[PDB]
Amino acid sequence: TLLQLLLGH
Amino acid sequence: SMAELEHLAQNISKSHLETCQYLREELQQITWQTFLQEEIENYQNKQREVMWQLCAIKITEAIQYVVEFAKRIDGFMELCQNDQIVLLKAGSLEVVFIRMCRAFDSQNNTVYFDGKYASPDVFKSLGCEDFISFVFEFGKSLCSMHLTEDEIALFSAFVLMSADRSWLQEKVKIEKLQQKIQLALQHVLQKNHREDGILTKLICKVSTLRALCGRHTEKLMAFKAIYPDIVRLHFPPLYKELFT
Ligand SMILES: CC(C)=CCC[C@@H](C)[C@H]1CC[C@H]2C3=C(CC[C@]12C)[C@@]1(C)CC[C@H](O)[C@@](C)(C(=O)O)[C@@H]1CC3
Repeated sequence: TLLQLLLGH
Repeated sequence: SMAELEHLAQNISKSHLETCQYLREELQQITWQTFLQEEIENYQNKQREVMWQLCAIKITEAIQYVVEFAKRIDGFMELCQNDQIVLLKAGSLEVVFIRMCRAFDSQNNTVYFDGKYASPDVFKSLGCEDFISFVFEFGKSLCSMHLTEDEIALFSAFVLMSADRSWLQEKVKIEKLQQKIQLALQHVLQKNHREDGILTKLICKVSTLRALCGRHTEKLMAFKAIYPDIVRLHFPPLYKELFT
């Protein structure tokens, strides 16, 4: 989620 | 080919150098920069939950640099979105512990923490001296191998690209990338005139790494079970997200 954001997903 | 392994190593090497918080040589230079007894006592006077929150902040900042490390590895970006997340969930803290060896004084058993080199006594209030001792043990062991930055980079990428994590979808593609990373690591280690027993020593460390991360996970989940509002309200979102 935040990880998804940071990865540019 | 040999050229392909050299390119792979260069990609991973540059990603690491770009995403390390501190220069290796700078960290090694200031091992004399240690917490004074008064500063140590200050940390020791913090209540367990407060000291943990401080530590989670530091861990999470380190993890943000690891996420960026991964993003700059071309092989990692080629993976599907699901697998990227799975790998980072399971592997980011492993990379943090490897990176710790860059900021560790193996002669004096100290680690660079909150601006100075800290003994295990700095972490007294966490109430888990056995876990802390294990962390310092891993640091001292790895730091005494005197790995180059490129060797650290490839070893970091190797543990991140573990094809045996649960819930992975492109197992075959990840296995291929990990095998190539390991061949590149072997090549670099040989080039730096390391004995052939160097790589098998590193492979053994992987088990230790997982055990370390295993302890951290079970500790955090126990903390969350008893103190759910503290975790939800006061711990970093990325930290909660990756580990709980
Ligand atoms: C119960 C808990 C959370 C225990 C953890 C406590 C201890 C072991 C833990 C809390 C904070 C954490 C930490 C590192 C690894 C372990 C350690 C010290 C290192 C040194 C790794 C390398 C990074 O480059 C660097 C320098 C950074 O982010 O600047 C950090 C600094 C902060």
